[PDB]
Amino acid sequence: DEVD
Amino acid sequence: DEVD
Amino acid sequence: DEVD
Amino acid sequence: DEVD
Amino acid sequence: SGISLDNSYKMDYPEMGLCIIINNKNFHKSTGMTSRSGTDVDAANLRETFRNLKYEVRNKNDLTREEIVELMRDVSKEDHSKRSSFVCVLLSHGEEGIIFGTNGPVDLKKITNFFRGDRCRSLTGKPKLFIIQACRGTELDKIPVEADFLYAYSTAPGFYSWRNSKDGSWFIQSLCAMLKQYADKLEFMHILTRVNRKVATEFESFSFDATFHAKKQIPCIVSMLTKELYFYHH
Amino acid sequence: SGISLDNSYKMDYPEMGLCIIINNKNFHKSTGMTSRSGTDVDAANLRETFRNLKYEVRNKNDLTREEIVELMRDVSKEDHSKRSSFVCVLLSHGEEGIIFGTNGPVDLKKITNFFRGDRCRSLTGKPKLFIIQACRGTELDKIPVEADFLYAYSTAPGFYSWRNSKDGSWFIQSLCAMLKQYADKLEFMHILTRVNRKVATEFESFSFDATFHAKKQIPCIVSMLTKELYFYHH
Amino acid sequence: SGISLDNSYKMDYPEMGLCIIINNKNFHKSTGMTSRSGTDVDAANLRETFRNLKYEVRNKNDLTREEIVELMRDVSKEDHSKRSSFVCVLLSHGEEGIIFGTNGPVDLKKITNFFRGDRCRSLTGKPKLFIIQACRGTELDKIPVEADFLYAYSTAPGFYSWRNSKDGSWFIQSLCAMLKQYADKLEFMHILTRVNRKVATEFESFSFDATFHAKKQIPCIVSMLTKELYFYHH
Amino acid sequence: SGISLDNSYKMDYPEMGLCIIINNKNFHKSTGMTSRSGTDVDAANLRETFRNLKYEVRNKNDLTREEIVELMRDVSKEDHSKRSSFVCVLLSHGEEGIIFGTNGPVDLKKITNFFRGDRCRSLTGKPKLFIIQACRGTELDKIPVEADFLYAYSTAPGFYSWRNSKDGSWFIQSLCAMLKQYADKLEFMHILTRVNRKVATEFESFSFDATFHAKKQIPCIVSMLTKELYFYHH
Repeated sequence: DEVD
Repeated sequence: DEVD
Repeated sequence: DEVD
Repeated sequence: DEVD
Repeated sequence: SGISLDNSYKMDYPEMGLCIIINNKNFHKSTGMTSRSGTDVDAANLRETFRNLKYEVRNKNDLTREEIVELMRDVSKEDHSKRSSFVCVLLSHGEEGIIFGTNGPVDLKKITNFFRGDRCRSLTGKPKLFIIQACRGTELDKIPVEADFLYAYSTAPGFYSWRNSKDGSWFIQSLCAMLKQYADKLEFMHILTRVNRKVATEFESFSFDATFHAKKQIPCIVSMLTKELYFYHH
Repeated sequence: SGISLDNSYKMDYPEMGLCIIINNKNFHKSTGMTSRSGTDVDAANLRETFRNLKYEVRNKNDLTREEIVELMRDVSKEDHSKRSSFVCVLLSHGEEGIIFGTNGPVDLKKITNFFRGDRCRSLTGKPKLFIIQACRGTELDKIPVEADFLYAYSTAPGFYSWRNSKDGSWFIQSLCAMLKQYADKLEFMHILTRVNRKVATEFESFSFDATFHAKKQIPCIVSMLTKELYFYHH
Repeated sequence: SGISLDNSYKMDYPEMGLCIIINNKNFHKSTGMTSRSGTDVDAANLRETFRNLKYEVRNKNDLTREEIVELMRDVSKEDHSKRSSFVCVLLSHGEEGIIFGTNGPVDLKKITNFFRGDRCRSLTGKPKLFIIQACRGTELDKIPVEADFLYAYSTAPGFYSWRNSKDGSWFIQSLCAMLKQYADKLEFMHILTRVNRKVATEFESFSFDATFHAKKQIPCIVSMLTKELYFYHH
Repeated sequence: SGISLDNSYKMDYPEMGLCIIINNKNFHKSTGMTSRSGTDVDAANLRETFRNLKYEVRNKNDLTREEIVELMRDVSKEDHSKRSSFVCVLLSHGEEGIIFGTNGPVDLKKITNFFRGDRCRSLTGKPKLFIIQACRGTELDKIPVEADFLYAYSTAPGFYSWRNSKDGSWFIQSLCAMLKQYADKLEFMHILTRVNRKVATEFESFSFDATFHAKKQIPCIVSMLTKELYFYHH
């Protein structure tokens, strides 16, 4: 999971 | 007619 | 006194 | 050169 | 039992819920804000409309920024266990993300945060509707804590919102008319879509000032709802 | 003919319309922006989904801010007379009101303004859908020219938006799944509401960093549409 | 010649330069903005003050947003080759980053951009001073193209700015008094610092409304100047 | 005694005061923020510079948003009675009005509010200097509680700020050089003006990416000070  |  |  |  | 679906909010609780209407017409002279002529027509229209929807309506008039926050805080601390939803209508001057108390602005986030899923447990998983008749600028034309919120904005982001001194605001006039005609037939988003069309096609400003003349308006539905919302049940 | 109603957009034009997918994965080193691992999964998912909806899909990869504006300008200057609608999907980094080109930001208003009712006549009165998978901040959990626009935001205002390096973004994964399952049955707002529920209930972040761990997300539907939107017809 | 230093702006050109004073007192009724009582006192005070500094003063009254932009554009297209500097004074209602025309807002950036080092060559390397008496919110208490700009804000970011209906605004009253007393002795930043102290210590609001009563104010000097600025020379 | 003037801050207290340097170089992977190569050069440069000015320097490295707030809160709760001033240097990534902790953003107002005239009494009437090396956007080139604050921004509002991986940031390099050379001769605003000229004339970016190549920068001095500030006394 990564944020944009 | 009037704006808020 | 009044605000702008 | 790099931006902060 | 037979197959069950969870596509729509449970609206058959003992009570539909509260409908808080904050009607700000007269502002403190120091704010330099004009009186919102026609807003009483809106407040009365909304009271009647939501009364027919079986909401427990509480009309508040000319509340200061302090009173607005206190009211919302107090309301959010009530036990909404037997209530299906929550409705808050704000009629006042405003800017993008802001609504005016009679003596100054209130961040809309401040008001809405009280009802976040983790801050008002008796409303968690229930639809929290905020209907806002206020300008949003000066242009002329476990579950997420932010989930289950619906913002029915009278105008698009960055734009002025129109109010007629005699008939009330374009948005509220249209909203009430559509709720009266379709609340027992259509899902809420479809009702708000009719409101969008009514405002966009049936209204145009008339002003002696060319700058504010012949202008149009389009409301803005902002949904963080997770289910369909019908005001009627069973 | 018999009684006619105009509650839904005319979607039986010769073509459904264009579906422009801007997939920005790799950014110029000078921007300091990370590669968006998993976005290719999203782009492919969207291409297939909209292909089945009969949209003329055009996938663009790694476009600079200049290329994005030029593309949108050029697309808005095309003749959309025989097209029912317009869809633009933006997959990139972003901030509130901003989407990143590979070399810098682009104001979302800049992009959307090209399609305003008075600037793109062949699309006037037709639904213009902008689906945006990008962060909108750093929080963790005659007709109006602005009419007929639908903004399907992946996350609420001011919040980060989540993307899985293997499965793609939470929002796009859910959107495509809901479009595949309900595009031939439900009105668009109801499909986006299912997307909201899917994202809000089926996803939670897992991070070695406590700050970004166990976080939730809720998409944000912003509608300025004036009619119901069904992807199917007759 | 002997040792030469370039620590201060060359102010011995044939002309000191223009001093454009935009005095907006009466606003179009549709804007809902109050008349700025006392602003005429400010405009007259500034005219006299800058007249004594040998500036070519041009007083403009009640300009619309269109007229403001056109005026600034036209002024920026003039030949300032024989002018030492440029001064623009804005007296009107405002918000953060905004100044009001009689019929609507104008982005301050819009106005200032006309004088950027690359857009107004005859002013490149010369001090461009923008003195702004307007609110910046509602709180109560080769060379860079942006170089050589000085913004003398009447109040801190996000705060209201005070104006007395009889004596004029606190900031302008103080600015003119300090310019009159120290323009032939002190460097400009030191003069503005005296203005800060005068406003902060000699003024306090008196209002029948507790919300706006006994409030203080602190101006805000924003400097992008690259040299010291003395109004006198040789 | 003879005639007394109060045009400059009393800087002869037993201690000059604290100089808190928050040096954030490495950020949590989840933030997606790059390592700020060269910032250690800045931190060391500042430590030495302020050490020579007799400030009690406290260098902090890689602080989270929580740690930054806690540190500032704790520092603001200290007894500064015997201290002449307060200096806080922030070296990190940033946006307009924001500075990044290693795990997320911190509102600059949040940090500065702790030192407001009414919240930190032992610093009331004393100069509170905040030196900020961080981007402020993505563009390329009784007394008031807000009184007595000086914000020495590395770049103009809305612009990127440049940092050299080997020599440190343009602003900090220039600031330290000017403080070293003029702290015992010039008033602070005049020193910052020299810093503006040095940055604006002696630096230009070199990048393999045309978008970020040959760019210039101009710092931004924001003063709410009420008196002149000399680092030396008697």
